[PDB]
Amino acid sequence: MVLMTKPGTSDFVWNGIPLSMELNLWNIKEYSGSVAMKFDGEKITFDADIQNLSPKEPERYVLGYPEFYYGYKPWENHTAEGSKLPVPVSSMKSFSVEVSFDIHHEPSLPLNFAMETWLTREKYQTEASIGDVEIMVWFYFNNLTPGGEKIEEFTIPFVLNGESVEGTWELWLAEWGWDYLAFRLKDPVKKGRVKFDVRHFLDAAGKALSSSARVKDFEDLYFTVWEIGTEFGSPETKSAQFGWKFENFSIDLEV
Ligand SMILES: OC[C@H]1O[C@@H](O[C@H]2[C@H](O)[C@@H](O)[C@H](O[C@H]3[C@H](O)[C@@H](O)[C@H](O[C@H]4[C@H](O)[C@@H](O)[C@H](O)O[C@@H]4CO)O[C@@H]3CO)O[C@@H]2CO)[C@H](O)[C@@H](O)[C@@H]1O
Repeated sequence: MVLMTKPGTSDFVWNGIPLSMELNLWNIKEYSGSVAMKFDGEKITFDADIQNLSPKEPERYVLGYPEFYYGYKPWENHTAEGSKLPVPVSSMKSFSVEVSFDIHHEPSLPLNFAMETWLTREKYQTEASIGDVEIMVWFYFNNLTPGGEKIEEFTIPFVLNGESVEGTWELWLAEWGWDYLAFRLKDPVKKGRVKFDVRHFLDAAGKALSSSARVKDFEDLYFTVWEIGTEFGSPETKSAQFGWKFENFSIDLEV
């Protein structure tokens, strides 16, 4: 049983898979109230009821990203032992990720249910910079838009509640200190079960970045991690009540 009630990181093992969970309030300067993240062997849950919020940097827009992840998160220079990542993008034949989720939140709160990876030039960087790429996949959003601008749409299949469907995904792109790409599902899902192959998003990102002057040799980058969580808040958010539950998690990485 893992229980955290303040920002921090703990490793755990779920269905035989080594993982890290981070009660991540990375852009919050100060807060009052409670946060609690728990793994009990069957599910990971997160709940927050916080007030007196202010951002460390309003230019980054969101306030936090409570999440769990598989692999090496560059910003925290951390990976649980036993992960198959990082591996070069070119060595990934397929990477299926499956998870059930139930997300709740007060109506006005900016929030998403987003998964992501960081593709870096070296295997164990401690930050992303020019030449690196952040790729997100958003299954749900409320009062929150990705960064950058919407440039394209892609039709990418996934299995929703056990049924294969064709999702329509908008691709937003931004050139900041690193390249940011976010694929946002046009029909957001707040609760359900999803299974998909991360390779389809890598393939679409490689194409979208094929003419970039910043990103070179996309397939030689290292696919470092796979994070699953909920970003939340905006620079005007003063209090936040929300939570989530993740269950039935599995992955199949073919390298
Ligand atoms: O930086 C170190 C820190 O990173 C954390 O990971 C962050 C990424 O750094 C961050 O790029 C990403 O957040 C995006 C978010 O998806 C967008 O919704 C938001 O969009 C804004 C945009 O910025 C505005 O220009 C526009 O007008 O409005 C939209 C919203 O409507 O842009 C942000 C930029 O932050 O999210 C990742 C997770 O939060 C790591 O988790 C942490 O450990 C690191 O310390």
